[PDB]
Amino acid sequence: RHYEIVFLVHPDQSEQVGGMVERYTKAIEEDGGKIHRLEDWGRRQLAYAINNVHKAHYVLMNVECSAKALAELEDNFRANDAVIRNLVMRRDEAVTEQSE
Amino acid sequence: SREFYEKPTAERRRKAAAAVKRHAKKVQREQRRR
Amino acid sequence: LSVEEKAQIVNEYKQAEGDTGSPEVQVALLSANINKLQDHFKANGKDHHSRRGLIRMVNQRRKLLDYLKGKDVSRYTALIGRLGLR
Amino acid sequence: KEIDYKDLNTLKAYVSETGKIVPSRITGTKAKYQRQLATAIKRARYLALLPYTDSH
Amino acid sequence: KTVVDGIAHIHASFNNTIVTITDRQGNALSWATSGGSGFRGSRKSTPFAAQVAAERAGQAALEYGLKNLDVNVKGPGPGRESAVRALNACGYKIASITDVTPIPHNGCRPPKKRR
RNA sequence: GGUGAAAUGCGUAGAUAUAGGAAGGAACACCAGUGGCGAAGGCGACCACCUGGACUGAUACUGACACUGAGGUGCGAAAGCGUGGGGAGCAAACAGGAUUAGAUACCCUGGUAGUCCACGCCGUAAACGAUGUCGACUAGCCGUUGGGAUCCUUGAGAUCUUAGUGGCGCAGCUAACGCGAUAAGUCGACCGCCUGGGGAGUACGGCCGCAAGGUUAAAACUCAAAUGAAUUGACGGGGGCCCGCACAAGCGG
Repeated sequence: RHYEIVFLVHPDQSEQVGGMVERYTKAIEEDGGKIHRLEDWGRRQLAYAINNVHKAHYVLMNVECSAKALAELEDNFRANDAVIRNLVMRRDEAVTEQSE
Repeated sequence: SREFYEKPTAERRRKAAAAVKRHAKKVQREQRRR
Repeated sequence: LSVEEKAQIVNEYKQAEGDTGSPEVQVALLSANINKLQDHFKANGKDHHSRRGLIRMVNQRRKLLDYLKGKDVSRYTALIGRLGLR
Repeated sequence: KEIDYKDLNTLKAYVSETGKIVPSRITGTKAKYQRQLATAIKRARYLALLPYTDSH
Repeated sequence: KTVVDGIAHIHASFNNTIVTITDRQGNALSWATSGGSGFRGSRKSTPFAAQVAAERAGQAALEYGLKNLDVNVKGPGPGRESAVRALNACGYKIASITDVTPIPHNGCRPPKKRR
């Protein structure tokens, strides 16, 4: 159940992430899946190259999607996207906040 | 270094003396420290 | 195996409501878990380390039935007529 | 308390200068928290919040 | 040409010592090996011959400028630290040495142990 | 200018090589720990999904449902074996190149099987803790892993309690070495096994395997021994200390 999705997007595409996330929220709410936390971090600088970039845009979110809601959410960057690296990280509960 | 392949029988031979030189370090020096 | 499956297999095998431990309930909790694990080993056939946890459930059920059959065949015939055994 | 891949101010205290995780014989850390440390390192390391090698 | 700063490698194997001077555009200027100074055979996989080999990298790099250099060292053999003191003596005020020795994270398996 | 010492791939084809890119397999540094998990064989990157067992805390339930186990039936490192992918690296075979009376080898440069993946087979190892499984009891001290509880409590912690994993050691046992709450002590239940050394885990038979072969398993004949552990010595191309014109300063066939 409870997951903790954190995904990068390519920094040149940093202006539709407000739509990206939004689309991911409405796709999770369509099975009633709650969203306990949603944080957009900065356009942080990576510690190494990912596909020869050096800067990327971090988004973290905490989700209670059922099973197929995750699978379509994971396929919204598995089949294709311009989002890179992400870990879905099954958790056990809801949360509060980070980014100092 | 990592020059040759260490067959994992001879690589699973560890602990040279670390339960002597770090465990009996406070034992064999107790002829003076009492 | 689940929390609410395992509470409901208790619930129709109860025999004096506080009970969860009679060889009725235990054979029913085992037989359900054996059947649901048969889906796993058609899909995961190389998993031998979890077959052994299943064969333990088969043998733990066979000992409990041999216990109950030697002790009260009227409870044995009713349990074996449920659960689709023998 | 339960240390986490987001908390980089805690994770950088057990990362050596070359990027490597420091053992439990150097820092005084319990064996449960060390093996919980070297998972939050390896998640932040994967997620490019921390390098693998010193170089970049 | 005249380039004022460059990055300068030392390949420091057990057999030989290769020193290559480049720029930060990585393109090789002057290479000098520990057997290219007339050694050829057994003897000097030693810090002696890298002291001989690192200076020939120097006075052939003193054609296109190159005052300050950055030293990349790569390899386990002697002549590792006696090629970076044989390098400031040719009139270089090198910034900092840097170690780049390739380490696998588990990698290929190595060859058999010599008997 | 590898090393106990040199020999193969290179320049009207650019030579170890760039600050660069792409592909592909295969293994997952650091963490790493007399650490952990698993019946054993085994299992090391990270995330998800599917799943097994343990540990642990109280409470409720069943009421001897238990222990072991000849047969049997599963699972078993490696290497081998079919059948099909794969193929970096490494590399039985084998080619050379050395080294030596020779070198059929140890060293070098290569390198196909194999290693890797899928399904099927084999069913063996110094498969070892050379120690069957289960249960009960018998001085202590020092670590450590997973829990729990008490402790003025800050824990920098401390104590008892459990289930593991180690180091010493009393009683006891042991031929000795040694084992010593993880017994090789004290007892109990059941099983497997052994009966001098060779012959020999071999023939013949049976069963199994596609094969390689495995498993069950002898006799003739032969010898007075093999064998264990400790002791003194001698010895070592074992180690550590020590000495002497032993090592080289201003001698001479």
